[PDB]
Amino acid sequence: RNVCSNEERKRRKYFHMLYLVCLMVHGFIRNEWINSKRLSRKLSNLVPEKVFELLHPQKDEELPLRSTRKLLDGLKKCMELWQKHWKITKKYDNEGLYMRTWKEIEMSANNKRKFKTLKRSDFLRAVSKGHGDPDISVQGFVAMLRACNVNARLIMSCQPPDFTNMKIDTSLNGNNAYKDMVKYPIFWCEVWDKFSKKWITVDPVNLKTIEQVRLHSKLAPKGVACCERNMLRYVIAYDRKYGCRDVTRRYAQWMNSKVRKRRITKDDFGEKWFRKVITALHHRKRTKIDDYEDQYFFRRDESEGIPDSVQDLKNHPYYVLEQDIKQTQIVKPGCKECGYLKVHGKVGKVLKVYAKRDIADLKSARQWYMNGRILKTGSRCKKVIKRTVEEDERLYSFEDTELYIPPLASASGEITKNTFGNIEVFAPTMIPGNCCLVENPVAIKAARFLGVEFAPAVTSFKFERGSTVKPVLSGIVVAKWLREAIETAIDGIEFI
Amino acid sequence: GLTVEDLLSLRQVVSGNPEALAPLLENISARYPQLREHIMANPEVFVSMLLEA
DNA sequence: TTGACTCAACATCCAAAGCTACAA
DNA sequence: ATTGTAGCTTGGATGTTGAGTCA
Repeated sequence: RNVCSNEERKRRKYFHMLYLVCLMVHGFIRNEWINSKRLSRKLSNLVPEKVFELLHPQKDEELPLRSTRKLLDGLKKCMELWQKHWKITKKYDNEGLYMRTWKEIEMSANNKRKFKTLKRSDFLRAVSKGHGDPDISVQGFVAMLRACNVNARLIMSCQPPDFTNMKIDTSLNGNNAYKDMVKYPIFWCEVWDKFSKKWITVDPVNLKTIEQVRLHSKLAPKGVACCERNMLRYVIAYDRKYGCRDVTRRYAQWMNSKVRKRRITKDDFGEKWFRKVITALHHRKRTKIDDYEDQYFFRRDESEGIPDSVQDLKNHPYYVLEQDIKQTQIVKPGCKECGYLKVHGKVGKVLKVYAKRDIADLKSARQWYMNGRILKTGSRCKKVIKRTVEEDERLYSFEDTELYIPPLASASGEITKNTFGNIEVFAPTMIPGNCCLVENPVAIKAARFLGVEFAPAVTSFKFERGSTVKPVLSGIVVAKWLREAIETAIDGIEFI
Repeated sequence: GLTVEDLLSLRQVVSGNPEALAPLLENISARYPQLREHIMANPEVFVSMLLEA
C-alpha cells in the first residue's frame, strides 16, 4: 500500500503542532513589526488627504451604505497606489510559507543551507524601499493602512504540514508547481467597516481584490493542484491591538465538515491545545467588534448546514447518519431526523440525518457502576443488545441512573468493603464522604504497618494474557483524619 | 530547559526567517526528546519564551 | 471531476477479580 | 514437598487509512 507506520503518524502530529505554533508566533511578531512607529510615519505620507477622508467617511445617518461605499473606494485607491509604491516583487525562494510535504521536511534536515537573516530593521527598510516578496508587500500594506489609523488586520493562512496525510511517498506534480502554489495568497488584510459592522477582505498584491465575504471567498484555494501546497485550515487574524482570533470560519465554506477533519482541533485535546495557543497570543480584552464577528460566525455556522456527501458526515461535530448511530445509542424521545442526504451514485437513494444533540448515549448497569452510578427504583431499560457467550444486556439512560453514595466509615475509621475485601473506587463519588483515597505503591504496606483501619482500593482492571482480567489495587481508602499519618508512613517506608 | 543559543536561533528564525523553520525544528526536536511532552501539555510557556527578548 | 463503493492491512476501543502443571 | 509460580501460543468488534474501480 502507501501508509506509513504509527510512529510516523504520531511524529507527524507532533511536528504539525510544533510547526503551527511557530507559524502563529511568526504572525504575531510580524504584526508587532507592522505596528512600528518609525515605519508608519513614513508610510503615512503615501496617502493623500482626499484618500484619508475616503477611509474615514462621515457617518451617514439616512443610509450607512453610502459610507461603506466611500470606504471601499479609499481601500481601492490605497491598493492602486501600493502597486506604485512597491515596484519590485521577489519570488519566494523555496515555497515561501506554503505547505511543505513530509518528504521535503525530512530531506531539509539532510542538507544545510545558508540563510540571510531578516531583522526588524531589515523588514522596515525593505517595506520603505518597496522591495520584496508578496508577503512582505501585503505586510507593508497593512502597515500603511494602520499608519492612516484604519483598523486593519493582518491575515495569515498558516500552512503547517498536513498531519492527516499518512502517505510515505508524498511526491507532488512539478507541472506549473510555482504558478499553482502562488495562485492564492498566504497573507492578506481585513479592514473593519464600522458602518455595516463587518470585516472587509483585502488582498492588494496577489488577487488584487476587495470583497465583503458572505458565503464565498475569492481567497480560499480551489482545485486539487492548488490545495497540495495551500490547505486552508488556520486563518489567523492579528489586529492593531495585538489581538489574535481564529478567523477560518470566514474563509472556509465547510468549516464544520471538511476543514475540521484537517485541523488539530478535531478532538477535545487539540481543541484545548489550540485555545491555549490563541489565548497565549491574544493580548487584549474582548471588544464589541468581537461580538459582531462572533454573530457573523454563528450565522455562517447556521447556514453551512448538512454536508452534501456521506464522507463529510463521518465524525461531524453536529450531525450523524442514522446508520452511524452506535448500537449503544438511542434517539431522544420525541426527536426525529433534522435533514436528509441525497446519496451520490444511487437514484433516489436518501439517508436520514440526525442532530447529535438529539442522540442519547446508554450504558448497562455494570457500565454505570463503572461510572459510579446505580439504577433508580423502577427504572425501565431503553434498549437490549447482544454480547458474547449469547447474553441480553439491558441499557439505561443517564436519567434512569442515580449517583452511588457509599456508606461512611465508622468512628474508628473502618471501611465497609466488598466480597473480596477491597473497596471499588472507579469515580471520586465512590470515596466515602469522611474518607480519602491515597494512591501509592506502598500505601498498603504503610496502612498495614500502622495497624490502622483501611481498605485496599481497586481503581481499575488490568487486561492481560491468558484469558483473565486482574484487579489493579493502586492504593488505600482510609478515613480522612488518618491521611497525614498514612502520608508520614508512606514517606518513611524505607524505615519499616 | 533549553540553552541560550538554541532559544536565540529559534526566535531569530521565527521572527524573520520562517522559511528556514523545517530544518531547525528537525534538528531541535531530534536533540530535545522532552520538548514533545512540553508542547503537548504547556504550549503557552513555549509561546511566552519566544515572545521574550 | 464527483463521491460511493470495495479491499486489506493495521489501529483502536472496550470489556471488568484464573487455570494447569510441576518443582520444592 | 500437598504450596508457590512460570506460563498460557488480550482478542473481537469496529474504525481508519490509501488505492483502486465504477458510474
